Amino acid sequence: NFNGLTGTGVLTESNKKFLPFQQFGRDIADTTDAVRDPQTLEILDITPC
Amino acid sequence: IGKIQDSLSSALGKLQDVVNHNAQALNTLVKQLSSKFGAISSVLND
Amino acid sequence: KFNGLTVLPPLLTDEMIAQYTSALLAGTI
Ligand SMILES: *[C@@H]1O[C@H](CO)[C@@H](O[C@@H]2O[C@H](CO)[C@@H](O)[C@H](O)[C@H]2NC(C)=O)[C@H](O)[C@H]1NC(C)=O
Repeated sequence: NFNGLTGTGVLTESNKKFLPFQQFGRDIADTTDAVRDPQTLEILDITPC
Repeated sequence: IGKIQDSLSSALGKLQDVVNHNAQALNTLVKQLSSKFGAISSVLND
Repeated sequence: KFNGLTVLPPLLTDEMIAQYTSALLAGTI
């Protein structure tokens, strides 16, 4: 759970670059696939188990 | 035979349509997971 | 990729299909 974003999956270092106001990203078909850690400000991918 | 390459490079619509049509149906299936269908919400955590 | 949706690979690889077509081509010529 990332400040409201509830989900399940494996967290890994990403290679995306958000804009300096965006918290999380979605893929095509509108499903969350990356988030930013509120504390460390790093982008992490979310892959299904 | 040397002209075939021009006719194809400038054609594979029958193969592209079947791949694209199936992908559009699969994406349409996923887009149904964000509808209420006559409920208070679409999210089980609510 | 997602929730409960998967894609199964074909039994025949693209290399195996090329082998079938080269055998037909070598036979007829
Ligand atoms: C939230 O608080 C933590 C500390 O609890 C902050 O962590 C600091 O981060 C900076 C780099 O941005 C480091 O140089 C400090 O050493 C960190 N402090 C500690 C105690 O580890 C964090 O930056 C804060 N987040 C925000 C957005 O302000």
